[PDB]
Amino acid sequence: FAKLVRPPVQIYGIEGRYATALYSAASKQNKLEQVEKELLRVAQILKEPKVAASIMNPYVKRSVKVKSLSDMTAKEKFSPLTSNLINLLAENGRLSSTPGVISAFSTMMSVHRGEVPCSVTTASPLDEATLTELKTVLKSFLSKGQILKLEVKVDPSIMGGMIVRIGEKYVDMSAKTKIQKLSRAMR
Amino acid sequence: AATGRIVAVIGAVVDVQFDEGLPPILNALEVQGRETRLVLEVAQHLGESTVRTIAMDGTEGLVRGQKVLDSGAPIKIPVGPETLGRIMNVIGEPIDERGPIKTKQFAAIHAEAPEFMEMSVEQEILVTGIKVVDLLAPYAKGGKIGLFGGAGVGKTVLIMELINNVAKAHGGYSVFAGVGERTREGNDLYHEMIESGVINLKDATSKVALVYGQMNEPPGARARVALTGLTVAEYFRDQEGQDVLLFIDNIFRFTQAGSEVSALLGRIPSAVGYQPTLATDMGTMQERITTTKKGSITSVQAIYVPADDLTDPAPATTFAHLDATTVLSRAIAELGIYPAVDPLDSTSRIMDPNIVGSEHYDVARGVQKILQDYKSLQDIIAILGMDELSEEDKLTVSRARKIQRFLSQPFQVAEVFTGHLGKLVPLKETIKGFQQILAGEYDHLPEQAFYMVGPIEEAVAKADKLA
Amino acid sequence: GAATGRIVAVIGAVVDVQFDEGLPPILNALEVQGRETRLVLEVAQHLGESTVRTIAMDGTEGLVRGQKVLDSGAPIKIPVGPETLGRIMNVIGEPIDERGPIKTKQFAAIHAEAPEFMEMSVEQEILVTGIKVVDLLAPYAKGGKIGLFGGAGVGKTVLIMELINNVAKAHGGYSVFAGVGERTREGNDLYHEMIESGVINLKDATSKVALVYGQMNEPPGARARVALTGLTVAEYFRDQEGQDVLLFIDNIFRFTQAGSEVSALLGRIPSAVGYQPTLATDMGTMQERITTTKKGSITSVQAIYVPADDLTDPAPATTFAHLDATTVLSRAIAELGIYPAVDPLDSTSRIMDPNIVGSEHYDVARGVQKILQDYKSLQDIIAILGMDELSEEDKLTVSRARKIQRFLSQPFQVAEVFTGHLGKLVPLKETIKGFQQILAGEYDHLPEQAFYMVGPIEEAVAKADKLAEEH
Amino acid sequence: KTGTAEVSSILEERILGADTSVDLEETGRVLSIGDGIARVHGLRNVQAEEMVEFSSGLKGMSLNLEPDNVGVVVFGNDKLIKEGDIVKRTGAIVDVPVGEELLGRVVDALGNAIDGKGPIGSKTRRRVGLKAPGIIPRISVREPMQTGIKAVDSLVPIGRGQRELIIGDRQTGKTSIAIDTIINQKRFNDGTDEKKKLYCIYVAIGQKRSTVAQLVKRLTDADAMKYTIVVSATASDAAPLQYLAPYSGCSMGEYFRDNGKHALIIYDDLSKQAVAYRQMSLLLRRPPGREAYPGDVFYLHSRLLERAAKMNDAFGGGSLTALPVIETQAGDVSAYIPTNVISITDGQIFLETELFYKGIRPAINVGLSVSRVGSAAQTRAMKQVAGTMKLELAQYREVAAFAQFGSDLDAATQQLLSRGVRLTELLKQGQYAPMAIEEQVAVIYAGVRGYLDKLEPSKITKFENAFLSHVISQHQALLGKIRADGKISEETDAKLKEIVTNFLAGFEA
Ligand SMILES: Nc1ncnc2c1ncn2[C@@H]1O[C@H](COP(=O)(O)OP(=O)(O)OP(=O)(O)O)[C@@H](O)[C@H]1O
Ligand SMILES: Nc1ncnc2c1ncn2[C@@H]1O[C@H](COP(=O)(O)OP(=O)(O)O)[C@@H](O)[C@H]1O
Ligand SMILES: [Mg+2]
Ligand SMILES: [Mg+2]
Repeated sequence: FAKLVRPPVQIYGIEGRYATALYSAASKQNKLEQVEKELLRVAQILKEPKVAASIMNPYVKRSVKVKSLSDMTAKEKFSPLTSNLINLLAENGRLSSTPGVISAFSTMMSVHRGEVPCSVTTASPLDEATLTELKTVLKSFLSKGQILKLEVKVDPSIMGGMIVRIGEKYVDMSAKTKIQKLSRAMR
Repeated sequence: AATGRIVAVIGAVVDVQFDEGLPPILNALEVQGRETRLVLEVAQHLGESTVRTIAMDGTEGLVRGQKVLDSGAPIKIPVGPETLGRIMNVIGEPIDERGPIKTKQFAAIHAEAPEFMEMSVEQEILVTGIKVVDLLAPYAKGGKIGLFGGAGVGKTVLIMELINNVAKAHGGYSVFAGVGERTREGNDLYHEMIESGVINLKDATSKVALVYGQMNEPPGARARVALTGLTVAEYFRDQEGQDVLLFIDNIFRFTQAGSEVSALLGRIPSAVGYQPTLATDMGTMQERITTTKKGSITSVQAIYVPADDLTDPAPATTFAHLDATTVLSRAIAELGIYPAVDPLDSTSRIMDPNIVGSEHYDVARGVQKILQDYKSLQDIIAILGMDELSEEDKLTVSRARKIQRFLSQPFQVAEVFTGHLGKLVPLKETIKGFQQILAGEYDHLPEQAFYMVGPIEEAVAKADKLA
Repeated sequence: GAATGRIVAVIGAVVDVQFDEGLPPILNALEVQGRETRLVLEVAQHLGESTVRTIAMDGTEGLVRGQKVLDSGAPIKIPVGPETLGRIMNVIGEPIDERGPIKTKQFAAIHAEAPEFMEMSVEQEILVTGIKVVDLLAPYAKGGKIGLFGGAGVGKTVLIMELINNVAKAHGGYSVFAGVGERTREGNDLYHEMIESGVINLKDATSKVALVYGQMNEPPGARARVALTGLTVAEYFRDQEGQDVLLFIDNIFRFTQAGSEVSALLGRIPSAVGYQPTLATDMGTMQERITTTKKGSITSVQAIYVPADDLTDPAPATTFAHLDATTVLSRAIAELGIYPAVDPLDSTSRIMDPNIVGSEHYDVARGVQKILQDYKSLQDIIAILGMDELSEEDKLTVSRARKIQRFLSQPFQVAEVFTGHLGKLVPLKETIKGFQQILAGEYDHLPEQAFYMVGPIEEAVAKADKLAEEH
Repeated sequence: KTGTAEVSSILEERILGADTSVDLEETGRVLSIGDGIARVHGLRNVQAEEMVEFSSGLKGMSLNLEPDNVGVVVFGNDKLIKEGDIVKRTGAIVDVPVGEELLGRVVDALGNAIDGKGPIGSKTRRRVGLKAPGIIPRISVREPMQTGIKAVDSLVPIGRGQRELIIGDRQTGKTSIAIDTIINQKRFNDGTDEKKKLYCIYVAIGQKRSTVAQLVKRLTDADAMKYTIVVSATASDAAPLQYLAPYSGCSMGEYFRDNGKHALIIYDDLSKQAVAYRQMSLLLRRPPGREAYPGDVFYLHSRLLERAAKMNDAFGGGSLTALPVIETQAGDVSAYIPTNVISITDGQIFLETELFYKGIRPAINVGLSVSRVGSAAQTRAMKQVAGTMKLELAQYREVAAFAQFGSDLDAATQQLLSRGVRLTELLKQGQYAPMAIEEQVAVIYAGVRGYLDKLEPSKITKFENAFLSHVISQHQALLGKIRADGKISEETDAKLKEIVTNFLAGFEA
């Protein structure tokens, strides 16, 4: 056997077996930034009431789901190493988990330049003068030549603060600090 | 019925992936590209056009990709009148090498039970002709028997005497079905049957149809030997209407081989280590032996009781089906009495006056009584003395000695050894003779003249000649 | 360093590592970085995608995933030689007695193969230890293999520390004590019982023993490899130097039993009563390296714990074939005060033979064992009929048999702190003569309390006079 | 469910292209090795039960054919196999050298040489996995096979073409019933007759090496290693080498069966093959059963112990006799493996350690032993005296409780305590002293006829040794008139009456 390029996520399960065999095969010949553009076009033709009618049908035939997608994957735009991959999943019986692999390849390819975004969870939204700081003072932490991304979700049970999660960091400043006043009642 | 490539071989378990003609369960496959026939019987379905099957010969030299056909039926066997006097294994091939079995129609080995409205509702008694078996533990018709006693007791001479009595008054042929038997003792059984007259290598005058599945044949082919010896036994019930017999040797190796198949597939075992389907698997075999309206099948099965444990899961389940027992013990052979039958420990479930009548019950309960107190005062006479028992105890010495010698009988299949002619007695000649010893009409007869005779008129005849 | 792997899964004492470049073979050693103590992991399986399944030799606390793992290129390499005498050593070959390091010029990797069929010395001898049950009924052999069975609390650390006194001081060759998982208390006596007795000398170079100690406060992967650090020091003295060695191991059941503690965590289906499915294979890989070849000799004495006094257990009953001589201590005998507890009707040797020990030694020890099996058929009669119903011949049997049973007992020298008696050491020529006379009838006129705890038969009449004077 | 060969390196090449660089029809790489079990990606054409041959020089055997890999057991150490090692094929089921160039040599379970003399010079081979004969090519056994033990030849006799199970506890005398079975054959194996010879094989499974080394020296000095093969899979090996070792020795003893010769094989012991199979199954993840044995473990000892046959005149007239050895654990003959092998074989010989210390050696229980063939597998003279002997040592067993506290009994019961304890003293026998057959018919004729009742029971085991040395030297012409005629005629039944009574006078001095 041979050694392979290490993906910077290393997920597990039935996704990350096939979603690393694709990352290692396409990182050879430097086919990396191209192949995500082709995997997002099979990511639209999978959801079709004739294509998805037999991509998850058990009772069609073991063989005719191999010729029907191989004729489909080659003619319209592309003939890269993905045409072998769709032929590889279909030859094994893993056609049901096909949307799982591309959602697994996307999170594996995103970290090659991405951030795994933070999650500010405070209140009803804010103005521009207090948000463009937190979209810039959250860039002062990382410092590795990167372009940050973010999510926002509103929760009122946190009464008077904001929680944020840069990766797996969780600097919590909120109204948990009422429960921390148990030490007054704790002798 | 189509062609299927192989895809896995693990032990005695083959895995066959068809394309269109997916066979049903219990369908016999046939591997192509080999020397002699290797069959496979389909036992599951797994999805993805894959079955799984239990092989019935050695699983060596099988390549991943061989093409295996489909017979479109279960294991079909030569079923006919020209199969008596022959030997075949589980899949019909002759192994005595006397020529191929030339037969017209075949039959599959897997069927269902007789129907609810095909049964018989009046219990009848199959006379054999043996003196102890007719009276003190009578056989039913359609019933099931247990035979206890191993080697060294006078056992195989009892089996061949059954077959040379069922064909002299009843006309129904038999089957032998050795399940997992010894290859060394399958030949002394064959070669004794030839010189005794039941199998004859010249003509159309045979009685037994040997079906030998032997001990070095894989566990998938050891369970199916009592079905192939049952399938032969139904042509002489269905297609001819006779009173079949059927010997299985023995009923424990049928059970033990089912637990090996069930553990090669993966099923979690039951109590002490047997298979979960232990009573249904015995059910679907033992329910095909009944008395339908055309004819019947009778059965006679030997039982091995492991570790002297009569409540072990395998002889518990087998005793739920029995209608009799027969016990061969070592001690009765020492007295000189043949066959070695213990008349106090051999039972019969139909021993009841509504089934056997009033005359037959009040004799086999009388002669069952006179031999119970003699076992009690086989100690008082063994310590205190002889003349010290009462004068009414000098009659329980006589009439428990004159009777247990009249439970002996000169067989016919051992004709040259004893030199005496083999005698048969009907069922009203068993009853006419035992009543007159408890009545003491023949109280003036010595205890040696009651030895190896036929009717009551012979013992008396024998006594006159002496001295 | 090569193949600097990384840790992925620490579940119990079974760590799995993942290698980028170079996969190491089975049975190697791996060095976990960044710890102030030395933790050694030995490779045991190859899983696929360049991950192996190891076993730690220490504590698995503080193991963070993603931690580097080096590789040495060989199995575990211990020190060996002549300078390992009068020392105590670890499983991976380190000092544990705080005397400094072991300065040797030769290392031996602990995984070797059993010597072949054409290197097997065939000769038998005899060996005299001084005990009237060993030397009479189950005699040893110079170069044989000797196993001490019996339950818990019957006398196995005493009978093995008495033979260290008897044989391993009057011996020209060397000895090794390997402690495979026992009480750390008992590993402090024998370090100090042999400093005052001259077998260990802490200033000069004339010691005659070497110690290997991994005890029962140790993780169960390191209690499976002090059985092999023992017979790697005890093989350099047999093969390389042409000497003669003695092998003392206590206890060897903790080698098997510490293999059942990591069987299912490795990924195997467990066998019968709970042992690993490789019982008689990992055992016989080790018990064939303890043999006498034609380059030297080894006389091995191993204590064998029988769990819950159950001799038909699979861990002792697969050890009865790797041994020449069995001395089986019972508990129903040591409850009668008889010490050594050795069962007369269950010990057995190979050289009990009328062509090696002589046809006078043989006729005696086959009449001691024949009168003790004649006793037990009378003990079922006494429980109903009582003692004063028996005939006058059968009364003579019970009296001699109780005289013989009491005469098999002997005060050891290491019971001078337990009982307060004084110790014996009986020669062989007196042992045969004493037992020959009790069977004849030449001491039928004495009380039984003379025979309890004496040496020679001439001391068992010097007690029956003191009992009659103080009457 | 993931599948074994679905690793991240197998899928990775199939995305690149077609697999032309490796062919996979003949060679397959290894996925994962552990504890003597390998997993191999490829090898599409491998037959079941086929030897493979690894990259580091070792061998293999194919047992699990699975839809994505093959699982192969490894012979030898496992520190030589790794992940990524090419495996190849040989193309056949395993075969072993076979001839008469094995006699006097010591071989392991693959037919190689270990005694250091030199390589085997045979020009034949044989597959280890062949079948038994059928119902037809056999005949009922009629040939005596003599051991030289007065108990085994007179109470539980063996014939040629029979299985007989040596069963008993540890330290009982098992290995020694079957080592003067070998030494006894030198009487016939140096003479001129051809249908009385025998060629013995000894199989040692899992013993330590220096018990075999003490057995090639026991047999050389007694001059019986010119017709004895020794097959030795010992304990330090791998587990499949101990699995093949009785098949490897039952094909070495079938060439002597197909050619009108005779043989005798001794498996020692069959309770260590069955543990060597069980280690191999439960690492191949085959489902367990009772006592964690696989389901097909009756199929191990049934296809092996049925190759011992007695062929007939149209096939050559050969034979093969097998004595398998089984060790119980504290008299428990109701465990799993000791109840398979009692059902297969044709009798057992049962040795106890209670009788071993009460002064009866060889420590045979007569009550719990049987041979199923029995009286047909005896000479016509040993049949004559043992029919009075087996009966009278059976009447002693019923009155054997009365003997402890008894003098107030009947004169008949005091007789069975008398005669039964003389016949027990005859059957004692020293180690490594087999006897000729017609000599045992002399000794047993003295006890069972009445010429020992007037003696003392410690003078029985002296009288036998003094009766034999008088009849060997001064009556050698009458110990060849039984060895030729076979049956004791009345002209010899009246002549031994004038020897024993004319020796019983001038003895007690
Ligand atoms: N007939 C006999 N007379 C005297 N001694 C005997 C006799 N048979 C065996 N022995 C003794 O028994 C001892 C052990 O016997 P052996 O080892 O042959 O039996 P075993 O049951 O095979 O033991 P294991 O099973 O441990 O190999 C030997 O030392 C031998 O001296
Ligand atoms: N001479 C002796 N014989 C028998 N037992 C003794 C003797 N002297 C002391 N004992 C006691 O017997 C016990 C035996 O335990 P020991 O042999 O130390 O451990 P083990 O549990 O390994 O047998 C000791 O605790 C000791 O108290
Ligand atoms: Mg201790
Ligand atoms: Mg042995």
